[PDB]
Amino acid sequence: KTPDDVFKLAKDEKVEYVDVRFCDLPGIMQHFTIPASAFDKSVFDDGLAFDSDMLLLPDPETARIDPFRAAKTLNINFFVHDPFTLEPYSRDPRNIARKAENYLISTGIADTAYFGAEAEFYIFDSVSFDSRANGSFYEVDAISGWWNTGAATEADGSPNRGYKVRHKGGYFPVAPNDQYVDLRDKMLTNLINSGFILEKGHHEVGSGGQAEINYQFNSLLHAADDMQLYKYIIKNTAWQNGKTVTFMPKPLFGDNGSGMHCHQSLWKDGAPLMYDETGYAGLSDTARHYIGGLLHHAPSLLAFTNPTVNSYKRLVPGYEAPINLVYSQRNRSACVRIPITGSNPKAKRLEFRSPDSSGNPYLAFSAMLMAGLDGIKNKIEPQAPVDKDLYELPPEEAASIPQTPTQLSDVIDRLEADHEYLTEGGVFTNDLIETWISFKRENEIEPVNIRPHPYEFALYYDV
Amino acid sequence: EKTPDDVFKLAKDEKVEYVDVRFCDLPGIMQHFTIPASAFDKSVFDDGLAFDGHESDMLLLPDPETARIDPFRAAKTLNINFFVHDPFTLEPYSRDPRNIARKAENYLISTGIADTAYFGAEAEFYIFDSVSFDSRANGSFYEVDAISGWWNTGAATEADGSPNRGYKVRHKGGYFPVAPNDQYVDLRDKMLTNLINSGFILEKGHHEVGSGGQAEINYQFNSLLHAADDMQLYKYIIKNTAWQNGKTVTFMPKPLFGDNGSGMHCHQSLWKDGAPLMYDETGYAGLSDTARHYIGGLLHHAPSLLAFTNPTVNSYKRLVPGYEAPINLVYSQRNRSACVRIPITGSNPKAKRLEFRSPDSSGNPYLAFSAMLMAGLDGIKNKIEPQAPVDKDLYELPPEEAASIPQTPTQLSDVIDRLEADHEYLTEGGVFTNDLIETWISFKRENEIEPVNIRPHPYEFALYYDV
Amino acid sequence: DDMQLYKYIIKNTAWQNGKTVTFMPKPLFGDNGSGMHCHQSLWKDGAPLMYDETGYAGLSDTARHYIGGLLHHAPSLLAFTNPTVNSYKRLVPGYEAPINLVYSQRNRSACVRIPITGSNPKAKRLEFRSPDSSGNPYLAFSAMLMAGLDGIKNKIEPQAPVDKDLYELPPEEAASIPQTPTQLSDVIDRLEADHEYLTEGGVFTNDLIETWISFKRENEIEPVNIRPHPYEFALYYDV
Amino acid sequence: TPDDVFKLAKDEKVEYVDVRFCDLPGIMQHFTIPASAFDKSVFDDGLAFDGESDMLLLPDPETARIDPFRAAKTLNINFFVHDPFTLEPYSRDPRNIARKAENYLISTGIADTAYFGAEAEFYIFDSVSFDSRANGSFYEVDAISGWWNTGAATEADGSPNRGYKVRHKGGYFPVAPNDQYVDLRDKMLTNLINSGFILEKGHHEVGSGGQAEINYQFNSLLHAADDMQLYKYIIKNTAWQNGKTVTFMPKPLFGDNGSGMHCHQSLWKDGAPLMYDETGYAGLSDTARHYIGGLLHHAPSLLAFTNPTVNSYKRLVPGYEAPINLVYSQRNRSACVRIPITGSNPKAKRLEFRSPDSSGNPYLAFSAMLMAGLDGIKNKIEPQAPVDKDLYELPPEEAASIPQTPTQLSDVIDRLEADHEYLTEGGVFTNDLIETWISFKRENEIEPVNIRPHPYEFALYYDV
Ligand SMILES: O=c1nc2c(n3ccnc13)=Cc1c(-c3ccccc3)cccc1-2
Ligand SMILES: O=c1nc2c(n3ccnc13)=Cc1c(-c3ccccc3)cccc1-2
Ligand SMILES: O=c1nc2c(n3ccnc13)=Cc1c(-c3ccccc3)cccc1-2
Ligand SMILES: O=c1nc2c(n3ccnc13)=Cc1c(-c3ccccc3)cccc1-2
Repeated sequence: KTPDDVFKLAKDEKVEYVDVRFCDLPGIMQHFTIPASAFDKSVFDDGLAFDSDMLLLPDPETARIDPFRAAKTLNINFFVHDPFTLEPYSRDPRNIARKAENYLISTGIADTAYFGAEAEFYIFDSVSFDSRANGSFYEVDAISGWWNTGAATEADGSPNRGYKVRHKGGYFPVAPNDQYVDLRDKMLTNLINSGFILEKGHHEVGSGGQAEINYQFNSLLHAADDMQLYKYIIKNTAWQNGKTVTFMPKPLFGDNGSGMHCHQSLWKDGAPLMYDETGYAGLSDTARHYIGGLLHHAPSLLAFTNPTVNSYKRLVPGYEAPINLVYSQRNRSACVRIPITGSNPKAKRLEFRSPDSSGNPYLAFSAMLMAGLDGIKNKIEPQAPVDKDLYELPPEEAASIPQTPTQLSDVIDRLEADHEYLTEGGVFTNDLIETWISFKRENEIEPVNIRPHPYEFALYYDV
Repeated sequence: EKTPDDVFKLAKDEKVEYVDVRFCDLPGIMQHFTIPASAFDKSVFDDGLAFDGHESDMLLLPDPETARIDPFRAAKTLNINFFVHDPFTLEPYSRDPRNIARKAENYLISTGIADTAYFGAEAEFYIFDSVSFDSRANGSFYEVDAISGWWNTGAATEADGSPNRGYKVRHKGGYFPVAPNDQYVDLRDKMLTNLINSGFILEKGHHEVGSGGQAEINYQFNSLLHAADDMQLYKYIIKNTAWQNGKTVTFMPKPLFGDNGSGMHCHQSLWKDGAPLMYDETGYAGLSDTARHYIGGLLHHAPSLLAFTNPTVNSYKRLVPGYEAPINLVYSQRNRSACVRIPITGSNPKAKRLEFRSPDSSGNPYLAFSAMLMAGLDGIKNKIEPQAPVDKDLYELPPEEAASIPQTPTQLSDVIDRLEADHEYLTEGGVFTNDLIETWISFKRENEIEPVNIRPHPYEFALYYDV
Repeated sequence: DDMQLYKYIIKNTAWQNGKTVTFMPKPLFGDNGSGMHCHQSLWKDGAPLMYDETGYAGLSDTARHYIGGLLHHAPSLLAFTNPTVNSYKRLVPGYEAPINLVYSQRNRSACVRIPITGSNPKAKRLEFRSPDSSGNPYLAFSAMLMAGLDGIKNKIEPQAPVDKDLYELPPEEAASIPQTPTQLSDVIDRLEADHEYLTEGGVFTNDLIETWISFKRENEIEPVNIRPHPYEFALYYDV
Repeated sequence: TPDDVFKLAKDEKVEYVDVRFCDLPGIMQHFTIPASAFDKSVFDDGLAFDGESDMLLLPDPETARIDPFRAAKTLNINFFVHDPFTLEPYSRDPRNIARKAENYLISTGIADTAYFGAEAEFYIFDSVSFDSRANGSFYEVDAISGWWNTGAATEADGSPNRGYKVRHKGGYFPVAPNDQYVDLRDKMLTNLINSGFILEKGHHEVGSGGQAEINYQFNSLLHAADDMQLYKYIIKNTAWQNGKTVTFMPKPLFGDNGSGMHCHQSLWKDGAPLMYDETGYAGLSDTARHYIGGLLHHAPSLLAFTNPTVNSYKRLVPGYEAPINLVYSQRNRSACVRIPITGSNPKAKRLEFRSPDSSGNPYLAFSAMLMAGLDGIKNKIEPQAPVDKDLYELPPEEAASIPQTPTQLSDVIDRLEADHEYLTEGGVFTNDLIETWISFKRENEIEPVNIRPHPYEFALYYDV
């Protein structure tokens, strides 16, 4: 969306520093700042050096004004390139994504992939945690937390006023029960100001400590950029107002997980490919195959989709979790749900409900698109839909319903075995997958695995 | 009433940035989500909004009447109450309290007895500074406190370190003393302002009254459904006025032991082709043939009716045999211990109504109001005659001459059984479904009656540890 | 007398070693209750009256009728047996507590369970499992025996014994088993209704029983009822 | 002999007798009866109780011990659970399972006695506290001697920090004052010798910082298991009585030693050892070889009984080289099975299974091991080549062919759920018992730990 446009923004707004941003492999953004003067034409054509060593080239589409910086700052995202060969670095997620958009163009099946994500998050007043030789602990807190019901007085001394208990009847009570109304307002304002579009099905929902704002869809790469931006604005708006946000799958035990339902659809020559009045749920064979690709590769898809150890405290056989490998229109417990849109072809999409916000959105959306394209290119048929509720059906008839693996170590094992569908088009390279597998095993899987669980003592000190 | 167009005017004049989509849960706690102002166009009134809570997905349709500017949100927010429909069939959801009241108001018309049922409810509440409580395996506790609480006469300093300045104790004489005994004057006025600015009408028999921690403000009547809408708004505004002044409110039936209960009195009337039915000098008190038959209906149905008018386990710490609590099934002109009570309307035709004295605010105003009107109508159908009025005292009149004055049931688990055993007048017209009531019977049993029943009371320790 | 003694000795041994004991039927929520399992037999001329091999579970025709008397008068018998408000926090439908008005040799869930004693005529007895130590052992034993006798005199035949599992037996097939009342106020109302098996022979007097009722109502039932439960705040402060 | 015990009860002026018996996962249960009530009729008729409904309890005279901790003079005896009507050993009493194993061992004519000796490590702390709430979870153990306390200004009781704490380079078993628990361990050893444990040549009290171990003489399978139970009871209580608190949990300390139970085994017939053969390896007959063959073959499921806790697998990890390598050796501490150097003496010859931990039920652990051992003989299962070189330092493609034990309790439970015939042979283990054990572990241990966030997850992921 034109270098010259970004230069207009720089002037109208009177920008004085530019925040160069880029994405580390496990998916936390990185930044440094240059003065506005040092940002010009030559930045877009040549790039910027930085440190091993990297050449950074900017994406004109991702330019945003920073609501939080005291100086007037414009943030832009960049693709990492190798300074010698000038060629897109292999393990830059923004590139893994860009190659995925381009692969989709070469197949000639469709030209654009539209992603839309619904990312939930927790708001807390404080968190502390710590692992030692002889002990370990964590504790999150918040004023409105139902476990603070018999509190003498609050954190800051002020009297305990009640209105905390997660009650019965609904999930989204009005104030004073809704104790973070004004915070979510600020967030939504900051999102609307930072150019997020909010139309029909888009809203701010708030269930006590947990909240969700959804915005309009976007093209795969830019959907992911939006997703990193959303997180950034949500986190910092809480930060700037004395709170602390976490997107982690399962911070509260015996309460709700924080999911990310991803809506995907394919378009070509300016028309939707997912609609067909005649087929089930109004789904065309292209869509049905795509779903079949997702359900076939789910076991290895979850490696990027739900890539933390914490992820599998949410995806656990119990809560009616999106772990059942079928598609549906009803079932919440099914992996792929289809949103009831109607006779409108433009809205017809499919919602993959397993993912969580803990992943790298660039690799996640890509991994999904790759799995779906595999479904299309191999005409895979998904096992028939399941519309009547799953909790009420014979134990044997419902034993034909396969499950997602329930551990990080497993999905990582599975990614290791079958990852062929990801190597297509030079998107995920066999190198990068080795790295993703090693990275998780060495830095997550096993360092968690060697540390005794607090609850283990409950069970076993007495033995 | 006001059309959709006025709502897009209000929003625009006020410079609303967000619109609050409110709908009611089954027990009667408002639910909401927020959408930007720009996303609130005319298609909202025609096509509706989607969201998801057997049911899964749901279509929500706005009520142009209930649009109000939130005084409390920092962002400029307009609130509108919605009806729940079937996304596919456009059919009202049989379990949506506002729908239920809608059905009630239509049914009334489908009988031709009248066209409009009016309600207006004086609802009482408590203001506290603090509340804490908690249930564990090896014990329980609760404690409300407030600065003006009489149990705090001996305090050395107040909570904020400030000296104790007296003027607390509940006295003998009257219930509504002036400052400084009335410590909650500025807060109550603030509440009043907020209700006035949020559009409530205060006129004749309408007042703000302050009895210690307990307080009450009564506002103008409204048609059954919109009366209940008003009822919600009223709680919201009190609650949130308190909250933003660092206090805490509660509408529960009995927060304090050995002290007053919080009670919601519902005045009913009926109207047709612009005129009131209830009036007629030639009969008792001013009551017409229909008015009396109505009253009969309330009285014959009370044991099941209470299941909606007096829902909570806490509802029956107010309604106790002794306190002169409205448990007696007769109508009256003088008795505060009587279920129905005809107010001194000074025989002008329009003001003739009847006040039900039993229900508390701890309910679902939609269902309550609806089920009340349902009882009153069945009473009109079978021309049901209510036992003779009682104008002489109940506290003092021969013990075996007034023995056959019947009593409402005094437990929750009791009244629910009456409901599970007789619910026809409610299902008449499909106003209440049988499916709805079955769940509300089950609610209630699982979620209220049973978990209370299985927890030891602290006082059981006073009684029994030593045994 | 032994029972009062036991209690006293238990309480005081603890008290003397810096602790504190309680026989209240349910002191901990979501944990076990303290019950009193009562074994009964009748004897004549130094020889037991309860044994018979050709009858069910080794019972005599005396023993069976006796049982019928307990189960028919249980709704009233509990007013002495389980005479406190706190008793019904133990005898609530849920924990599968001994509430089902049937007799067994298997069930932990029935009021009367016959102790497996095999072929010894002396050792055959009946264990009435509902009572708690919160009552008066004098009045409680008394009323058990009194109800047991009205069963022999009138020859009450108790419905079929159930060895089969009370936790899993078809929802409408076992919907034909009477429960005890689940509230003190109930068993009191039901003692006021029928208490004839008690005043037979002038053992319990109509007066005594009338005091007991007024004692339980005005000193226990009513003062608990008018006092708000902490869990009510958990339920309703928000309304 | 029954009569020994009555004279024991008499001589020691015993006033109470402790009726003991083993629950399913492995903690002993008890009720006390007066000494007056304990007579000839106990050993003949039995004793009645309930846990299913009513059960009969029959005493094992061998297990009779004076209780050194109870102030009232008390005698502890273990019992076997029987059905009151049929007089049938109960299908589920671990002590019966051990008994029944010992008999099946005779029924095959393979050997008549199965000898088990156990070296069970333990930890001594001054305090433990923990809990798991909705918004939080924690644990902490502490010991004044602990190397994390080097910088403490004062101790718990206020007296000054005197040093001599930190795990130091070169030595695992230092002398005092580094050995801060010398007088406690002594009391422990005294209490065992007093309680009828036998200590001889290879038997010794060792003490590694806060971890400690005391071996005692072998016994026949059932009694070995009884001893193990007893050994735990005395260790635990000896500390308890001295204001300390002990744990047999496999892995209480992150970044430190795990506690293991090494299980020495051998078989005998007609009073002749079956394990020796001067024709190698390590002087091992084919009986001994096939036994090992079975151990190593069934190890993937055997661990659901030898290492049956979620904690067990924080010790058994591909880390410090914990005994997870499916080979037998003479050198590697990282081998599952190892043969102790006995040299020429044919009676000392045995095989040491090194994976097990004391978080177990020894009756089941020991039975499961022997059952696996016999299937090894009956099927002449041949175990893969004995590794005598280093496991941590060898060509990666020649060490890739070395199989590993499963790394997680969830797995071994499943592996047990797949093949477990070798256990059900002769009716030692019933399919009924094994099933309960699976449901038990899955629903009570595997599933509850799983759904509870780990504190280090907040370290990794709060910032995601
Ligand atoms: O006009 C459009 N309308 C829609 C759209 N789209 C992509 C390109 N042009 C359009 C995409 C779209 C979705 C959608 C599709 C996939 C993922 C998320 C949202 C839902 C409702 C309506 C639309
Ligand atoms: O002019 C009126 N004046 C009154 C009225 N009403 C309904 C329609 N028009 C009127 C209704 C009304 C009540 C009333 C009726 C029912 C419930 C509560 C108040 C009391 C006093 C005065 C009025
Ligand atoms: O030898 C006797 N053995 C018993 C007995 N009894 C009464 C008079 N003589 C005897 C009474 C008795 C009971 C028993 C009977 C009723 C209530 C409680 C215990 C239980 C077991 C054994 C006996
Ligand atoms: O004389 C013996 N010497 C020994 C023995 N044993 C059992 C029966 N008789 C003997 C068993 C034994 C072991 C041994 C065997 C298995 C497990 C632990 C120790 C070690 C050294 C010496 C012996």
